[PDB]
Amino acid sequence: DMNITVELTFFEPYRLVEWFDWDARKKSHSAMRGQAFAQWTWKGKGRTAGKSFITGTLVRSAVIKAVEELLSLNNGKWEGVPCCNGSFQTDESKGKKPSFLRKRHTLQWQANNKNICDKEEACPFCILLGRFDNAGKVHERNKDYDIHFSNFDLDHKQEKNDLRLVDIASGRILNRVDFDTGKAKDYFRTWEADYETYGTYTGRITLRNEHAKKLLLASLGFVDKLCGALCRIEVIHNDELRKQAEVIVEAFKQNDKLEKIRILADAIRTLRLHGEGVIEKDELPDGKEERDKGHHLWDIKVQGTALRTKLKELWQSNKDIGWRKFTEMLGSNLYLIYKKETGDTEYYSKAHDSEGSDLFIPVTPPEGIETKEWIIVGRLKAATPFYFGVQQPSDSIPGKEKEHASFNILLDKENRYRIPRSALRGALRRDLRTAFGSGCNVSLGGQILCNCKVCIEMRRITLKDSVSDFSEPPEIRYRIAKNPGTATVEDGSLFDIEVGPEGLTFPFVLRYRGHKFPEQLSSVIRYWEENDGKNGMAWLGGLDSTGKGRFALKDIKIFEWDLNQKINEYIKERGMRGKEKELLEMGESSLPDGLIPYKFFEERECLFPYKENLKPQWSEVQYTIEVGSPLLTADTISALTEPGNRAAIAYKKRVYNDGNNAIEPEPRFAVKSETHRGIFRTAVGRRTGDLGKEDHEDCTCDMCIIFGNEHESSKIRFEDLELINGNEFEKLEKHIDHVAIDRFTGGALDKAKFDTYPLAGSPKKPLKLKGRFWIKKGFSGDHKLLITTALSDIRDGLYPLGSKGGVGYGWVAGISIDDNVPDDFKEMINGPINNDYVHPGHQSPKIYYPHYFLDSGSKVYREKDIITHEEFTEELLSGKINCKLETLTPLIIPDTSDENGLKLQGNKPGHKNYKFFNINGELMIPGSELRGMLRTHFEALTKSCFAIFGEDSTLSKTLGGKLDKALHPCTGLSDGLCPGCHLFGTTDYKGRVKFGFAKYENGPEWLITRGNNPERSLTLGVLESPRPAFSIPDDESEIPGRKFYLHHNGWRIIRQKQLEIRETVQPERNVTTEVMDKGNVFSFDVRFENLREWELGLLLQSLDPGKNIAHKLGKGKPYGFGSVKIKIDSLHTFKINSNNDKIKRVPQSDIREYINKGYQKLIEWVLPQWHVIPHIDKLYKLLWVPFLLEPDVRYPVLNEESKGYIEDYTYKKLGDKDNLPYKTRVKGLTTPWSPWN
RNA sequence: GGACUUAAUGUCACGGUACCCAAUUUUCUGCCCCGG
RNA sequence: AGUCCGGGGCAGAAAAUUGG
Ligand SMILES: [Zn+2]
Ligand SMILES: [Zn+2]
Ligand SMILES: [Zn+2]
Ligand SMILES: [Zn+2]
Repeated sequence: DMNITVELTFFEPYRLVEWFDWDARKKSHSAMRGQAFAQWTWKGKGRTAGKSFITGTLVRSAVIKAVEELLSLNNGKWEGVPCCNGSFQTDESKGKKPSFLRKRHTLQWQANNKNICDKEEACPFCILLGRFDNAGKVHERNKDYDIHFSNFDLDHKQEKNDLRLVDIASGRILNRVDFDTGKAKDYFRTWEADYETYGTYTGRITLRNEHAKKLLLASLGFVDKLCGALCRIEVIHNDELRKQAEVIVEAFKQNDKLEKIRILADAIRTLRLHGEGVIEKDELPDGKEERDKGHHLWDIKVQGTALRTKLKELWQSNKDIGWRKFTEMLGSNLYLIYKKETGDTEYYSKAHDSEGSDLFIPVTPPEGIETKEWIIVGRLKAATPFYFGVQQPSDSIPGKEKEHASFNILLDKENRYRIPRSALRGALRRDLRTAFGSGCNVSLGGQILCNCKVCIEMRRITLKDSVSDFSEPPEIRYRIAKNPGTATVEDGSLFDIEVGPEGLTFPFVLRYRGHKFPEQLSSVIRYWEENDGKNGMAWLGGLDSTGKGRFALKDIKIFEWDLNQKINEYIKERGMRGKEKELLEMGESSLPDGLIPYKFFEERECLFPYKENLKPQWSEVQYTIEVGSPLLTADTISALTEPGNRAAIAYKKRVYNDGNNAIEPEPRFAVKSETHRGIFRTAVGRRTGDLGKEDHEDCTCDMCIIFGNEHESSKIRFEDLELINGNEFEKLEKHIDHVAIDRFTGGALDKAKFDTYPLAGSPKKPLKLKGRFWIKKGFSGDHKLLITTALSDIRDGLYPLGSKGGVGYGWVAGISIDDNVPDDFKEMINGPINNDYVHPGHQSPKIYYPHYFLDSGSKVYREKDIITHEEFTEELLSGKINCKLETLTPLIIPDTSDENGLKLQGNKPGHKNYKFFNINGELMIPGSELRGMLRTHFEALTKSCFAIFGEDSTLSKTLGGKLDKALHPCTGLSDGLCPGCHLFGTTDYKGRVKFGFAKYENGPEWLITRGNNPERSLTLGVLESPRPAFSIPDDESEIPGRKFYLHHNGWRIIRQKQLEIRETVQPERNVTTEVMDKGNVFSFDVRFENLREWELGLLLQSLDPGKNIAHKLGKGKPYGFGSVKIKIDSLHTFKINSNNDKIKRVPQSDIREYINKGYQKLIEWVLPQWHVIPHIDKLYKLLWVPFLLEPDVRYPVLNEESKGYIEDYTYKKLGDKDNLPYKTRVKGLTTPWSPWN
């Protein structure tokens, strides 16, 4: 008669499955999969929006479980009303079994038989079961049930609008992972809903009988499991943005930037990290300061207006959907615009086909025992960034079946990071399995309960979903798949990961309902705890091998309730299900009645199972690296934002303050753990020689076990490499510019200036890089010594951290070990040569021209069979070459980052004030300078090709067509490759030789130039861009060759006529800087790996040409500035085999049996005689230094200079076709020291 | 409240981490000669 | 035939943004 209506208060994302029909359930095994979940209904025939509900039989079963447990904990004394065990058996005559069996450990008593119960004085348990009711199972046909559990429809939130399924349910994927491997054994769909809006259900229950109210109310207040989540029970633009993306893609298409229709989309999606003002306040980075072209991508005129203003207008017209939801949507639209033109297994196992035993299994607790419960709550901090997976992007489509980018992180409808309950439960399962030492892998579909070692405690433990107290867009980490064959990027190798920020805190609960608190839980809770040394090791989440998902549970507080005497207080309070947020900050003085904290908790070093199989599983050892060279991490995509106009910037992490909200304003510069892993993997592969094989799917070599494979999870996992020595520089970030000098004109290419922007760092003050790497307790002695050798290879600087190693960036120079108990791995870790070759150089030993051309004909040889960049080869040499860079003439190397370094701009506005290159206040030399000069020298010596050529040019058109089809630059790696690029390295192939940064640390610091008018500096004559029109004027003449300058003491003229060139003419249109003195001792290194024997000698004596020959460096090369010669200190060589652990150097007997092989090989294309070769003689003639006589070399003037031209030999008489025809002009620029007079 | 949507003497889906391999990267001197 | 002429033109193109 009297009716009860109750509400369902959900405090965790529940589940719901399409109901279909009972007869149609067996058709869809997902139906029996979701019989314990909620249900969904469809109104129309077009699968339109409907309504959701939970079956009344489900809440009936929940009530039955609640009464069974409550009566079992009460020992059958429910306020003096005994209850019988009850009947759970069917098939009395012909079956008629209920739609759901039990297959559960039913709890009963010893006897529990006060009297025989019939349908006259039935027990309250009988009434709740309704065994003696007046209704059957076939159909209702009336309200004849003693107790009725009707539908539980929605709350008031379900207005008559017929809410869409998308607004209430979201598609999701649930996984399962085996122990020994790490691959997803099986995945299946799920429809995890939300508890924010549609988190309440209302249902009506009827109880015709009277002697059942107290137990029913106690059960209703005791149930804590409903649809798969906690519950509290009480009694009561896609079209306009699509068109815009199409328009902008078409505009970029006619803008010839067909390939560039993706890099702007990447940066636009990156804009969600930044605020509205990143595109609204003023603009994206402006770009070139004075080129009158703007930024190479953002200041581009699209549909008339600039791209930095067209998108601003778009934002102004689309402010409705906010910043994040507009930026992400526009990025997805751009991805779709580009992509419009450019198997796994499931396992549900919910069926009765296995068997039909369904045997009753009584389980009676022992008499006199005390059963308690424990709630473990705290904060789950993440000391490392965390990534959580999700189904394919934009493929969720809830309610239907059969952005688009990256591996999206899991976010709720609130659009913030969240740890799914299932992931935390699985991590706990794995950790408890490790603590036990043995168990059974989870196999679904089992009709009988799995009596595993760890499965027993799973029935008695529960935990809830966790959501961030933080809502910001996540950064997008970049990963590449570099081929070990060529150490570069191949097709289909880049992808994106949307990791979160480190330091974020999460709520975390662990409620255990068992007889006694197990020691394994008490050990794993300290294993996760962040103690003084443990620091937490909860590897919860995804990409655990890479280094993401190492949570450290913190601030653990213990509470326990009573189920034997204080059950009714638990019934009243319901265990604070959903109130754990207040429980986090609820102090010791505000505890409710009972619920004393569990005071039997022990310390970390007190439990046996912790020290047996919990902590030994991981042995973290932290090592600090110092680097004496600038470091660059290639964050180019993020460089298309923030002021600076720089095409290459370092990668910066993002951390969250502990105890303080929001991100610190200063980002943490760091090296990605992904590169930390890649360098180690490449090193171990090259030492083992197993890189470059077919695959590692079924392989079991030295690589698959240590670093994982397609099947098994990696047994080594790393962490982010962060820089700790940050606040000790005040100039931590240093700008360095790079150019690609044309080999035909001696100047910059048409469009090749690739400016960079790396960190700072000096050999006397290095960047302290700190990190850690984890080892599991299964590596044998050989593998441990192998990993120590892996560290030792970094100790010798073989592998450069960061990018652009071939210049000298990020050269490690030693690793130190901390005192975090690393003792497991701590224990395991003559005269310089000088060539005597002398060149005569008797072209004019007793008027010249500064730059000469080197014609070498059309004879070109290229090596089709490229030498792979795989594991080190024993016979091919590899090592370092220490050298002394000796300065003869003043050396002029400007730090072009600061155009006002000399602070002379105030006296002369608009005058460039360059400063000498220096890193962290110490004298340095750009590695790229030596790289380029030595590459030019080697290529000209080998006369192979033109490394950099200025194609598509007009000279007095088609300058690239005049050059014959044999000297073209290094094309793809199929038709051939330049021998000069075979060693130095062309595109899509890493060069084996990595140049270094020189550290002088000796000699006079400055060229004082006593008596000079300029103060603590000097001036220099303004230089003009080359005009190759006069170089190759005649159409009949084909092309000149390489451009080489001459060596002379021409700096004396500049140092003498300084006032006549800096004050008389060009008051502002001039460049000035500081130069070096003579006799400056230097030291720089030239590393290499896997070099052929015959190329090593060429490299060595092209480094040191010999006596009376020096290399040209710095500006003012036509003016004679910067004549320097480098002499080898000692050529080293290391042995791959561990037998020869110590490194060796070649004998100092003039480096015997090395250069002669290359000298002999050159004739195909005892002391060496390089003047017996037509082109080497000319090459060495141009580099001859006739000052260690004094020839004078200078540019002539057209008609009359401002101060000079003492007199003939001007640009008219020489330029006239009669007095000096152009036919002999090329001859005069090719023959060294021609007699122009 | 009937009506979309359940049977009732019996659901461990707290019976399952979208978990796994793939180094944002190699290559490039901040260089300098005459032409409407 | 009739005097001035320049001292800044490059300031990144080119290679991958999907495969088991
Ligand atoms: Zn009874
Ligand atoms: Zn088990
Ligand atoms: Zn293998
Ligand atoms: Zn080449």
